[PDB]
Amino acid sequence: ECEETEVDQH
Amino acid sequence: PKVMIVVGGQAPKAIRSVECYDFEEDRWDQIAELPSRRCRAGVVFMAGHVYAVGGFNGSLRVRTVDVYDGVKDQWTSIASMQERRSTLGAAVLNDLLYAVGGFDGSTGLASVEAYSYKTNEWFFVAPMNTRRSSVGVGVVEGKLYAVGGYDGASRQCLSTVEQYNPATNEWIYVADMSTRRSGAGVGVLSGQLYATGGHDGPLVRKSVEVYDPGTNTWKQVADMNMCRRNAGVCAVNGLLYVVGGDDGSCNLASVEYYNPVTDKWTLLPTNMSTGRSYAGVAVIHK
Ligand SMILES: [Cl-]
Ligand SMILES: [Cl-]
Repeated sequence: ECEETEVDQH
Repeated sequence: PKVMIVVGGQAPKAIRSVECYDFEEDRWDQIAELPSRRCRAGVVFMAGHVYAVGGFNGSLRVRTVDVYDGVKDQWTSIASMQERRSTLGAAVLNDLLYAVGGFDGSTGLASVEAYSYKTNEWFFVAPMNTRRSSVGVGVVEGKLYAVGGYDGASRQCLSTVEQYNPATNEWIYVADMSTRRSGAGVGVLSGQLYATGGHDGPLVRKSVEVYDPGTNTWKQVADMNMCRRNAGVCAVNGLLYVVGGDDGSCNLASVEYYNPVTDKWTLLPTNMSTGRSYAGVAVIHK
């Protein structure tokens, strides 16, 4: 999945 | 004579490094690194070892748990969680280690599971009312508090706080914070629950507010010296230490502690070797 954290994917 | 250790983190990617700070001598040294790259994990001190729960290895969200022996200086791996958890909160309550919230990372999590040193096993308990990623947790008077975080469902950073009673096995909302704090640094000092820093989107705060369980009210204290999110938090000897984190752009190598008596935040005379974010911290004896 995306490397970024969930809040930063936003 | 205690020592403070910092486990894993980002700098800027997942690392294995683990630094140690000697208070008596004021110095940072490297100790036994992690068996694997780990960041965004939950780090707690459960007598008398340090635990690294879940997290991110730079590529995958993990369910594994690693344990550190401060005498032999080595990491061993206990039972893995039922679910993969990253950016989760972890704490110890009634001889149980709770893993709270996190990221899947397909979806934010509201589930909570606990670990027993007796059976070496993880089991689910009552889930939270709101799913929380980038969440911080604290234990005050036999109660478990989940502070702020991020809700992927409503797509917003949270100001709500939930309380868990192990006796009744259910979560209830308490007093909301003065503002929305995701990835806040959460710790407990003198029976008071602290919510330090945090962020709402691109805005990183240096303000700190503290919760009183008796009165169910939040009150504001002194701002930190710097805006921090995703920092490591632990308390020792009446002082609440905040370690690393980032200002939304750069990971920090500075550490500052809070003195509730004087209402002051004081920087450590010696920064970390490498600036870290999403790194866990704990305090043991040398
Ligand atoms: Cl994550
Ligand atoms: Cl960053």
